Amino acid sequence: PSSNGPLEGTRGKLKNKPRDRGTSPPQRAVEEFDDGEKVHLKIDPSVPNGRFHPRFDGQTGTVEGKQGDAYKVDIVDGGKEKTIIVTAAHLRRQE
Amino acid sequence: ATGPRYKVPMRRRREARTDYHQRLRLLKSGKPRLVARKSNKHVRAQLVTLGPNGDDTLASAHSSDLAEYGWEAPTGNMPSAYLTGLLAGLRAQEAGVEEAVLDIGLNSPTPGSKVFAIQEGAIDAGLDIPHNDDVLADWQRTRGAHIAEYDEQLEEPLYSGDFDAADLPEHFDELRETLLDGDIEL
Amino acid sequence: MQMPRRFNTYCPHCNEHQEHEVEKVRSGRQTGMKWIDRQRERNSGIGNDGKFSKVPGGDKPTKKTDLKYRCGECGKAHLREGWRAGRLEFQE
Amino acid sequence: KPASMYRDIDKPAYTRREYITGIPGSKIAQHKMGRKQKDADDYPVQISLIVEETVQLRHGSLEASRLSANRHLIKELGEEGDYKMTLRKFPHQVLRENKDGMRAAFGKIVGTAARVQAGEQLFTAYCNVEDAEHVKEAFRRAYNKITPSCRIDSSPAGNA
Amino acid sequence: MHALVQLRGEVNMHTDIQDTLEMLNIHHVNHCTLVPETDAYRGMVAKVNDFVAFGEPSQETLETVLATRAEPLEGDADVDDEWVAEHTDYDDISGLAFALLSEETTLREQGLSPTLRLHPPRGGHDGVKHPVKEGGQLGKHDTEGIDDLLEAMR
RNA sequence: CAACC
RNA sequence: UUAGGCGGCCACAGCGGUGGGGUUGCCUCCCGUACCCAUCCCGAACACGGAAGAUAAGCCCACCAGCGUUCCGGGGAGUACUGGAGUGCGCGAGCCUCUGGGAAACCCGGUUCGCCGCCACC
RNA sequence: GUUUGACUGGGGCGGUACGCGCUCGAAAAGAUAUCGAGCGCGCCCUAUGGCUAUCUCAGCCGGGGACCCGGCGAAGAGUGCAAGAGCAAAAGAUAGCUUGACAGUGUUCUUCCCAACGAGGAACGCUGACGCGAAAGCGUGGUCUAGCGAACCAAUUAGCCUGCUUGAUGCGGGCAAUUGAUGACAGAAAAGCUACCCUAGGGAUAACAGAGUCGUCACUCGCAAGAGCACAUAUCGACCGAGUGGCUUGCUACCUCGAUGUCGGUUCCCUCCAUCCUGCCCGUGCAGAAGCGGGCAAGGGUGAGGUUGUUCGCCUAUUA
RNA sequence: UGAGGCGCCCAAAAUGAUCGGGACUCAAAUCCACCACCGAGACCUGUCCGUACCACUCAUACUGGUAAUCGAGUAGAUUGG
RNA sequence: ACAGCUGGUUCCAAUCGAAACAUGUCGAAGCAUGACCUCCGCCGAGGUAGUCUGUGAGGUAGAGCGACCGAUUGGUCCUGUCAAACUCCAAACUUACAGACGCCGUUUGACGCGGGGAUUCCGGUGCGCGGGGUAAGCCUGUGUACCAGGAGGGGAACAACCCAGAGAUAGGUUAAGGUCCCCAAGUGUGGAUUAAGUGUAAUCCUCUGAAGGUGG
Ligand SMILES: [Cl-]
Ligand SMILES: [Cl-]
Ligand SMILES: [Cl-]
Ligand SMILES: [Cl-]
Ligand SMILES: [Cl-]
Ligand SMILES: [Cl-]
Ligand SMILES: [K+]
Ligand SMILES: [K+]
Ligand SMILES: [Mg+2]
Ligand SMILES: [Mg+2]
Ligand SMILES: [Mg+2]
Ligand SMILES: [Mg+2]
Ligand SMILES: [Mg+2]
Ligand SMILES: [Mg+2]
Ligand SMILES: [Mg+2]
Ligand SMILES: [Mg+2]
Ligand SMILES: [Mg+2]
Ligand SMILES: [Mg+2]
Ligand SMILES: [Mg+2]
Ligand SMILES: [Mg+2]
Ligand SMILES: [Mg+2]
Ligand SMILES: [Mg+2]
Ligand SMILES: [Mg+2]
Ligand SMILES: [Mg+2]
Ligand SMILES: [Mg+2]
Ligand SMILES: [Mg+2]
Ligand SMILES: [Mg+2]
Ligand SMILES: [Mg+2]
Ligand SMILES: [Mg+2]
Ligand SMILES: [Mg+2]
Ligand SMILES: [Mg+2]
Ligand SMILES: [Mg+2]
Ligand code: NA
Ligand code: NA
Ligand code: NA
Ligand code: NA
Ligand code: NA
Ligand code: NA
Ligand code: NA
Ligand code: NA
Ligand code: NA
Ligand code: NA
Ligand code: NA
Ligand code: NA
Ligand code: NA
Ligand code: NA
Ligand code: NA
Ligand code: NA
Ligand code: NA
Ligand code: NA
Ligand code: NA
Ligand code: NA
Ligand code: NA
Ligand SMILES: [Sr+2]
Ligand SMILES: [Sr+2]
Ligand SMILES: [Sr+2]
Ligand SMILES: [Sr+2]
Ligand SMILES: [Sr+2]
Ligand SMILES: [Sr+2]
Ligand SMILES: [Sr+2]
Ligand SMILES: [Sr+2]
Ligand SMILES: [Sr+2]
Ligand SMILES: [Sr+2]
Ligand SMILES: [Sr+2]
Ligand SMILES: [Sr+2]
Ligand SMILES: [Sr+2]
Ligand SMILES: [Sr+2]
Ligand SMILES: [Sr+2]
Ligand SMILES: [Sr+2]
Ligand SMILES: [Sr+2]
Ligand SMILES: [Sr+2]
Ligand SMILES: [Sr+2]
Ligand SMILES: [Sr+2]
Ligand SMILES: [Sr+2]
Ligand SMILES: [Sr+2]
Ligand SMILES: [Sr+2]
Ligand SMILES: [Sr+2]
Ligand SMILES: [Sr+2]
Ligand SMILES: [Sr+2]
Repeated sequence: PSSNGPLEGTRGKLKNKPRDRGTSPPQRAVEEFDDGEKVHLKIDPSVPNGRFHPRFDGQTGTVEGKQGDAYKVDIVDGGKEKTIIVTAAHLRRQE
Repeated sequence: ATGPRYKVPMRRRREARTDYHQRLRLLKSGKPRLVARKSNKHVRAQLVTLGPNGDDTLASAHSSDLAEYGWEAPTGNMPSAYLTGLLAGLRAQEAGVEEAVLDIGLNSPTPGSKVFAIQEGAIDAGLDIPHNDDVLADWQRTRGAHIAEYDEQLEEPLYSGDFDAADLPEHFDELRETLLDGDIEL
Repeated sequence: MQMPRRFNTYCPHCNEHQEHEVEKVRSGRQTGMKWIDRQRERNSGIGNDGKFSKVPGGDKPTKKTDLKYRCGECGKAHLREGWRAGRLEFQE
Repeated sequence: KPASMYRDIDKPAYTRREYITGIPGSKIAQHKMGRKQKDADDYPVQISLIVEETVQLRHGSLEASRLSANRHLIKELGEEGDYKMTLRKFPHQVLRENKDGMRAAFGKIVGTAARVQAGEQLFTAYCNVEDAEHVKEAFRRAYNKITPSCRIDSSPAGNA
Repeated sequence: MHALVQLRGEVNMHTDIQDTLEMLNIHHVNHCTLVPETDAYRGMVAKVNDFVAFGEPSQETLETVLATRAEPLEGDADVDDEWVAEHTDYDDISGLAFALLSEETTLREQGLSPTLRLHPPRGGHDGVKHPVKEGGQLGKHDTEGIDDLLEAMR
């Protein structure tokens, strides 16, 4: 890459398909998840805050608690364990 | 409508019925919502909770079923609104609901209005709802005094159908008196 | 940029919000009696004097704000992080 | 410059004019020849020159092959003969040349070419049964001025 | 039930392809194994298609190979009808062959090594640079084709 | 053209 | 749901169009500014108070496909492209065979003029 | 007495790909290079920050390129600055109010994929004190990704700890943190010449030559516009297209730096043919003589002189 | 008049020509099929060795057992002689 | 004297077996910290190199643009073309998590954890995908297998092309490749084409042969 900021090369993954453009439905931004639950991580282009590092888009982690209204989700980046702080708006239950 | 790339607003947005930005902020409380609404002739109060396939109304009261307890007056005024809230509130307490946040939909936060009267009603019913006293109409107006004095400037009865000539806020009292009572069939 | 001479903000001393007056930190005069001053005299002799032969460094294109925030009631000041500002003029 | 330098599709598509400046003008004078006021449907015969290999054809080559082809048609049918020929491809691919050894080698812009897949029609003519052999001859001269071997394919024409 | 025989060595073959063979219990050239026809196993053979020969053998062929190359989980003990009867849920090789082909059991389940260590093909095979349809020995074979191979390697 | 420009 | 409120999905719901529906019921349009409240000027709106009138808007009900959208059949197409393999072909750029996957445009015929959840209600 | 850096299709010169951000390169998870393509940042802003209320923008049309009215108009506007991305009862506009651009202390991620590493950054908490709002709630600066700096030292902020037997005063030492810069940007205080040179090594790296390449150069072929008084092809021959050679030049850095002596000439030997003469032919815009062009053909020949170190070339008299 | 196969022209280089050479023409060439063979340290098989593990054992001493799923190796780590 | 530079450093065997890369560095002929190799100790039941299925991530190939965007023809709706920094579409495929099967681990203790010792930070080649360059046995990426550090068989010779991964010794059968002689095996069978010694040349710096032409 020519630069190394957090959004380097995120044109596609952080862009909305035209029809999904615009403020997102509040339901998923308020969804509640329980510890142990499997949740897919996917940033919602329309939602500014509560995001995780774009590099983690597509991970399926495990909720292990929360910090304020955000969730602490455990993942394994390659071989290393990491805890991700992320709000419901960027999460989806697995299955 | 124009083409593949065209963006159509969410249905409740087209219909101009749901303010999604206010809704989200409302839902962030984690508490149920005291949905206060109005019609030209009626006033409705619902205690709504979030659900998997949509909202869930746990309790509610309409100004119409107010007569069901001895109401012969119109159903689109302050006294009606307050009592309707209280009724809904009481029923809310029945179903186990103890707290709520006022959702006034697309209505304006005008001081002394009816959605605020509905709130004062629901609060007296025993429901804990974040509010602000100096935004609620003064007691007398809730009773319906403002309308009695309006009938003072008579010459021609304010109410077409005969409910009375000089109207009665004292009736408001009898009804609230009846609602705060235990017996009452909710 | 412009900066209000006085404004309401948190006073970590009163532990409550109060009016403060903002002032640029004026350099205090040295005494020439600090340990470094004596080391300079003790270690400078014939020839090069190591660190005491080095001269003043350069300058950053822009400096960060350097202000004092004085509480309008208890009279005590506190410091804050500064932010790069080409110029800082006060209003009133 | 030899065509061996650019005839192959061995580089990314380089056509974005918003990021490329100093692009030389095309040498192609016309893409529609003959009586262009008339429709191709008004003719009983349609013959195309098909490219047999995938290649890049520099605008200098298109002009020469088109020229030597239309020129023949004009000589054999007249400056206003009853026919119409079309060059359907345009030189969208920008070409470079590195003209300092291999250091900072990205070349300066020197021309344009059209990419043609094998089997595609480069030229297509429409004529009457009479001037059918005249167009087949105009094409024989045209494929002699472009890299690949070509097929002179006759579409509508059962007058054999 | 398909019979799998590795015909191309490990040198230069993709590691994921090589690990697949090993999971199918084949660790040497000419080694053969029997695999049930499941969606899971199907992907595995499809992935190793270019380095093996496979197909469904006939009852008679399986019986010939089992008699000649079947081995105990441990030991040199011969595997004959008597061994089969005294150690498996069958009375003789045939009973075993049938149960295998009908996928009701596995060599391991009956105390036998999952692998049949065949002999090089008598008279040579059709070549390991082309598939069957092109005259080679690689890929899915005919029951008659697989039988010709398995018998030449008895 | 045989180093440096 | 003989017309209501809060929604979930967020065009299969859009755009456009036709037909039908309401004496003390519902939603409205509607009537009206003493009050609470309101217009940088307007009771237009917001807000309050109310029933003389109306089903013409809205709304709800039934429906039409011309445009847009969703899915499906048949054709394009097992084509384009492609993971694995090859002492197969080609001067070469490149192509082919076997194995496992597999579009897009477009055309023709259907589908689609919302589905679902909670509450309330002749 | 020393320093005078690093990168680099050898070095110098030129440049900075030496710290940051965006698109593409990048091959649909992540990561990914070149002196790769396009281009930015070292700020600016007391509002251009924050909240609330009211509200909807470009552009086009119709009625009285400023203003007023209506219609269409999901976004092409606006949002400080690159690029890409986000945003419409708003994240934009207007109005009003306000100072959360706040103090303390963490969690996590990033910096640095995987996988250790500082400053810096972000998201998300708890505590304190506040702003606005009916309230939910929003505010840890500007919608998101650039706008940044170690130790030592100084100045500064509030309280406290401490200085050699002891008390007082002076003046010091310290805990926490803010500001001052190192852009060679994970931080030395720093100019050149050497042909008088020296050492260590390198074919890890240039010059001659070799080798690869063949853009360049040489030669050939295809097509044949054109002219040749008429006539493409006696002859000359543009454009474009396809090749062969390895004589020039360029490129690469494969071989050799414990050395393969460097231009020109000379002398002596072998060879190639794309043939200058000689032999034999074909055509002619072939009367002859002689030209011009072409074919086979490498047996033999291809010489002497003037300037110049010259190669080449220019010049002279001879010559088949 | 269309298409396919093989070949021909296009086709010039330096000490001595070349498909490795000889040499080959209903082939010892090319294409389509087929038959039988040759040919590794691979694979199968006998015996032995090392190493790992197992049983027995104080033993890492003997004896017995298992290895389809053990046996190549530069820098380097480890251990017995 | 010092050197980060060249040279050298002496007995046998057994187990395992790299890195030629990332971050920082007055650093690029060096180091440190990681990655990776190895040894020891702790832990005690799972693990996941393969495949299938389910729940997700993705915009490359292709395609297309009366779907944006910007290029790009002509005529009096039609008609002619495109995109590394375009997208109404959209693969193969790569990838997170889980279940199933497979394989493996519970005396061979896997997975994980702590500690000792390194070496290494000039790489190269093939194939696929690339970016630069007319090109190169070119430069610079990426994934993978190989050489390096890999024998033996074949390929005339020939680091990385084919077979093949190998304890000793012995018998046997094949692999690649080959069967006229040199040289082990056919002057094999059915059939057809070629007259040029075309050809007897998988791959390749290495094996050329093109546009164009041909009543062979
Ligand atoms: Cl994160
Ligand atoms: Cl309402
Ligand atoms: Cl300042
Ligand atoms: Cl020993
Ligand atoms: Cl091995
Ligand atoms: Cl010969
Ligand atoms: K020199
Ligand atoms: K040298
Ligand atoms: Mg992309
Ligand atoms: Mg065994
Ligand atoms: Mg063979
Ligand atoms: Mg009507
Ligand atoms: Mg070839
Ligand atoms: Mg010194
Ligand atoms: Mg240097
Ligand atoms: Mg990627
Ligand atoms: Mg210093
Ligand atoms: Mg200071
Ligand atoms: Mg640095
Ligand atoms: Mg850095
Ligand atoms: Mg020296
Ligand atoms: Mg070299
Ligand atoms: Mg010598
Ligand atoms: Mg000649
Ligand atoms: Mg001679
Ligand atoms: Mg044999
Ligand atoms: Mg040893
Ligand atoms: Mg030993
Ligand atoms: Mg494409
Ligand atoms: Mg080595
Ligand atoms: Mg012999
Ligand atoms: Mg030959
Ligand atoms: Na959205
Ligand atoms: Na001293
Ligand atoms: Na340069
Ligand atoms: Na109506
Ligand atoms: Na320096
Ligand atoms: Na940090
Ligand atoms: Na050269
Ligand atoms: Na050449
Ligand atoms: Na000389
Ligand atoms: Na001669
Ligand atoms: Na001379
Ligand atoms: Na070793
Ligand atoms: Na030194
Ligand atoms: Na390296
Ligand atoms: Na380095
Ligand atoms: Na060094
Ligand atoms: Na398992
Ligand atoms: Na492709
Ligand atoms: Na290896
Ligand atoms: Na050999
Ligand atoms: Na020959
Ligand atoms: Sr001193
Ligand atoms: Sr001094
Ligand atoms: Sr400066
Ligand atoms: Sr290229
Ligand atoms: Sr051609
Ligand atoms: Sr009115
Ligand atoms: Sr060629
Ligand atoms: Sr299929
Ligand atoms: Sr000096
Ligand atoms: Sr140079
Ligand atoms: Sr923000
Ligand atoms: Sr100077
Ligand atoms: Sr001199
Ligand atoms: Sr030497
Ligand atoms: Sr000759
Ligand atoms: Sr002559
Ligand atoms: Sr000269
Ligand atoms: Sr060994
Ligand atoms: Sr070994
Ligand atoms: Sr090993
Ligand atoms: Sr990829
Ligand atoms: Sr024969
Ligand atoms: Sr024959
Ligand atoms: Sr060579
Ligand atoms: Sr070749
Ligand atoms: Sr040809």
